[PDB]
Amino acid sequence: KDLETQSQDGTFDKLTKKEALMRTRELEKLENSLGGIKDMGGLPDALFVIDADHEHIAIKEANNLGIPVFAIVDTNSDPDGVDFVIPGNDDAIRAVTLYLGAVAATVREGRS
Amino acid sequence: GQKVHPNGIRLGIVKPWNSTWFANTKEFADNLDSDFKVRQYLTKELAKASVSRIVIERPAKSIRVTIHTARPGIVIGKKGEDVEKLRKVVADIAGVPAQINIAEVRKPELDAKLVADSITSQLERRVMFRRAMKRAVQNAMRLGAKGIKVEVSGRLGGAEIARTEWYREGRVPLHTLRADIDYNTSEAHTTYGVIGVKVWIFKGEI
RNA sequence: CCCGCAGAAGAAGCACCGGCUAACUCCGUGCCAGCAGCCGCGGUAAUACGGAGGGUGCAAGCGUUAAUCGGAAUUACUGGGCGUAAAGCGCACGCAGGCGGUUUGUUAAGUCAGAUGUGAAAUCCCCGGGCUCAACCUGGGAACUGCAUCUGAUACUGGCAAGCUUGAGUCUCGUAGAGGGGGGUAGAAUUCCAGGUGUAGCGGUGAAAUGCGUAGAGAUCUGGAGGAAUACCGGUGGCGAAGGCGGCCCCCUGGACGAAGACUGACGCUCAGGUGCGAAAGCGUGGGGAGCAAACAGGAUUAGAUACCCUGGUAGUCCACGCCGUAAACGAUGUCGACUUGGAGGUUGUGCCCUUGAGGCGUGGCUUCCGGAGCUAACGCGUUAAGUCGACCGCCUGGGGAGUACGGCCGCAAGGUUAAAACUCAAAUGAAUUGACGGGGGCCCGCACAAGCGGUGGAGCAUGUGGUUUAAUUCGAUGCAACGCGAAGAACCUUACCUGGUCUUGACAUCCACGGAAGUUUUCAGAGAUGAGAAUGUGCCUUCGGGAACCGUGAGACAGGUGCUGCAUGGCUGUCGUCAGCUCGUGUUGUGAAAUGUUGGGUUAAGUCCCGCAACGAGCGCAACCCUUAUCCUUUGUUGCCAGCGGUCCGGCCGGGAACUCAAAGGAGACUGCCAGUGAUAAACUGGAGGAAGGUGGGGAUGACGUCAAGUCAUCAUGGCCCUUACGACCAGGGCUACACACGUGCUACAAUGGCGCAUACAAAGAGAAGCGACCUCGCGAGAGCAAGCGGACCUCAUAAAGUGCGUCGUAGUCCGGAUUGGAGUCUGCAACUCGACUCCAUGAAGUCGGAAUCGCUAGUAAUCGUGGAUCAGAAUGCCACGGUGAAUAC
Repeated sequence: KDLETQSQDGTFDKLTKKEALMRTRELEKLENSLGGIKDMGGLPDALFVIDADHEHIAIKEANNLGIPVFAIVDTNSDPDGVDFVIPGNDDAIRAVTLYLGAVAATVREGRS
Repeated sequence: GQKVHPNGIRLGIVKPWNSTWFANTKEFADNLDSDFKVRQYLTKELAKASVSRIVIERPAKSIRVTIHTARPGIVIGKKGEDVEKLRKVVADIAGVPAQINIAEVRKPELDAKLVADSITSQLERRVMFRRAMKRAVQNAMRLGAKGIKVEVSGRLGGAEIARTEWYREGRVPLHTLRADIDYNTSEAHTTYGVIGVKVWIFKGEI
């Protein structure tokens, strides 16, 4: 949250450009992976996922603090740990944006 | 057994000297023991005021002294009269008139020596070292000090083969010249042998 | 049993107190004494030994030893095991024995319910009761887990009778197969032997020799004789109970698998003992004998080499018939059977669709690797289990002793088989983790090697160490990481040692008393320490009968020690190593020791950087921030400077100037910032550009966690212990410098890109007041006399040397080399003998480029030249700094 703000109006250039550059990458580096959680805070209430294997680290973790998961397991994966096992395909794209599109609907109602 | 005196190579970069005066080849040595003579004086007489460093400056051949200690009162007693007894004795073995100025150490548990001091007494009176050691470390840690590293040599605990403990917190960048790292020893010569204390404190930033 | 009398009065110990296991300190002793059930204590600071205090427990007892059970689920019926820990027979047929599919009837053995008798009493248990309670006695009940009989119940099990088909087995038909025995047989090679040819080697080894060959080998061709083995096919292929089984052909013969049916109708599963089989080596009788080859022979290798290597070579292996019966006879996994998610091959039958085209879809046998649940100590097993059960057998019960002895059985024999005990040790094992190591592997680095340059070791000399001698040749360091080291400097001093002379509350400190200033000056005996004297001063505050100073005597607490212990310490140091690593938190995996992170693809000087990845972060490190060197700018211009101009005794000597050198503070500048290529669009490497400098520009400081119980108790501090009319103190002379020896570290050499003389050029940095010391003067010179000047960009040290030019020298032990000695002198300093430095003259050795072995160095470095400094009165070729000249080589 530091870097993300500093780079565009805040603290980004009180140093040498290439050196001040290094923090920029860290900002993107932080943006690249951790970016999607910034807002989250605390801990989840649900952990929808697209696959079970490719993210096998989720199930063994998410089902460890109990956060309810929602997994589209291919006919290749292992549903064991997943809460609401949804048969389907991971390896597609028109299918997955349907799933997202499927979840996209009622998530838009929940807000209340 | 090879690290340079961390206060050493910082003289001029950060740390100002403990003596500030001038001389020439004739008297330079002559000055050294005398000012060492007063250092020998106060160090013996002022355990109980918790002295950290004494600053010597020779102005126009009329010595000036500063006492870096915890209790500006307890060195002077009441009305400050007591230090007058301390003022003139100083000059005598020095040779020139002396006004003896004094500086109160604000974060008592932050100067190395005083911290290293406290350890000695607690360790000097048969009290468990770790119960104080890590208590000592944790102390200035939350009083605000980026890093602390104490180290005790000796035959700790009334042992029979010597070894060394230590401890570390925060940062103690002993290669960064830019840093401020207070440092002092204050050995402990208890009933059983002599045991040492080294403390590194990254008190400052530049 | 009851009552009265007397008084606190007649009555408290034993073990242990390190963990086990309740309860600890002190002293004594020093691997002694001793303790002890176990594990273990005892090396001068023992909670464990002996005493002491105190504590803990139990109590008229307490402990010790002995004995049984427990703990021990280490004999496991309850309630153990067997892939590797102890342990599945090597394998098979199979009698006794155990166990047995499914249906109905029956019987009533087992089983089961009720009853009956007997199950002696006391004892054990339950409610009581009786001795004041208790123990003890005792009433009544329960129980005495049982046995026999009567009466039944009939599920399950058994007997018996009758079935049934899944289990099991027979037949019909094919299919594959190194299954087994016998009897032929073919090609290739091996050696042999006879001919032809033809000629000096052949064979062999790390390199050789043994051996074979001019009575002609080896080579090549032709041919014959033999013996044993079957290339290629050949394959984590096949076949067999297991051992094991391989060219082709034929005869004899076992097992397996599949089809659609047929048929008996539980005929089963296993099995101590028993019978049979059963690699290799070996035994016996008799055949064979090419190759291989125990044993042995010879040659080598080695320190030795009854081996590893080489040339040969007997038995043996090969065949027949007997024998032996053991093997890591090992998927280290008993046999039979049921069941329990998948994936991919292989091999061999068979059904169907399209063989419509190497196919596609089923259904069976056997087999190979990886894997899930689950299981196991983990490692791994995983539908062919080590999973889930059931039947039967074998086998285990610490290690060694010992698979042995004894006896039995077997054997021609070697031996096999069945198989103890005493005694002895508290361990022996298994799997797995972290490191370390490897004459294991891969990758990467450093003057580590290689390529060069120059030294070492040979010589003399200076210096340090071992050895040796000594009155003493102090003490310490003494693999790299001691050895020109502590020592940045021993004639005296230093000095710690030696002989002799002496002192002892003292040479140095605090504290007490008196006489008395402190100090000043001076003689004799004496090596000196001291002893014995002779004069002068009488001084600061007045409590003033004294101060406070300072000298002496006197008294005692003490003082003093460079005395032993760096293995009781602190502090400081070397070092692996400027090596790039070392760790932690949080989370995850694992029962756990731990792991991951920190690995990997690349990349770098670097766990530096990017990416990926059960990791995300962090600390200490690397780098950076500090010094200095390289280019440039702003201020200032002296004691330093001299450009353009005046004067010039042309020399910054004088005005004078403020540009340049330079001096010094403060800024700039190098960041892979720009360009191209290569590269995973990444980091990054490569080359160019500008630039003084280009890839951490050069050099330095800064040395991680730890290792070495590495140094040092003598710099210092220091617990201990230690000595104290001395291991402490003061003095003189001596040693620390000794010299049959040996080593390390340097200096100068052996010469001609060099020595010598004359002329002559260019440096840096530094040092200076009981100091550095011009000018001038005398001496061959070392230096002496006088002596401005400078605590210092101004004075002095101070004259750089190699260089350069000119003449000279002629390969010599020479004008090389300069030691050793001779006399003769100078300075320092009380003092130059032991033992200084330098100068004059004479003297002129060894030595001619140095064995094995060996060290340093990657550019202004090596090499070579000279200068200053510290240490110090005096004393460098040692150490530390400075500038000059100026390379070779890295594939």
